[PDB]
Amino acid sequence: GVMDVNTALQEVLKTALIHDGLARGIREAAKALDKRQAHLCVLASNCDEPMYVKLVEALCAEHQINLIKVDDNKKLGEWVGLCKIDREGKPRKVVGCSCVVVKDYGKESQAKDVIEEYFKCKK
Amino acid sequence: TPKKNKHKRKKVKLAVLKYYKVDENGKISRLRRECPSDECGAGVFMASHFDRHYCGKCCLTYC
Ligand SMILES: [Zn+2]
Repeated sequence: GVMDVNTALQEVLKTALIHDGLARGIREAAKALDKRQAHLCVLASNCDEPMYVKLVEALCAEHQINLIKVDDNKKLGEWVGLCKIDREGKPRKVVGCSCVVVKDYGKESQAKDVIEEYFKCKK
Repeated sequence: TPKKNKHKRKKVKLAVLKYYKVDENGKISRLRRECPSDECGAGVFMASHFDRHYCGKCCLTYC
């Protein structure tokens, strides 16, 4: 238990880029959630329609599905790793997906260390 | 015809809302028919048209 909530989660946003965990967007998260391989989730509160957040919640409740809440998808552009970077490594197109699901587990010892502790406290 | 136009994609914004009718408990009334396919079953809906029911991925069709 060394890393934080928004510190150990960049490892969750690391191997999904490597071994195909990213169910990012609006249609890739839920439509592949029902195929008994999806594991994690992060809800983002940014909405002009609260039904969007209300979509995610019952989707988290039909197969006892895990959930984290980090604030907004304008903030999550600085989290996920899907940005157009410039000549010096500075992102100019800062767009990240709100609801980021990670299906597969590349087996680690610092993301499952920190964040499974927060998972058992929540549920 | 001097100017042949092409196919603009229909700009329908935020339509996954219509796919899932979330009830007031935690249920979802799944208003669209699920495709029974082997390739694309259990995750991919079909299309409720005015008389028929049509999957788009493996091109499966019902009335
Ligand atoms: Zn089909």
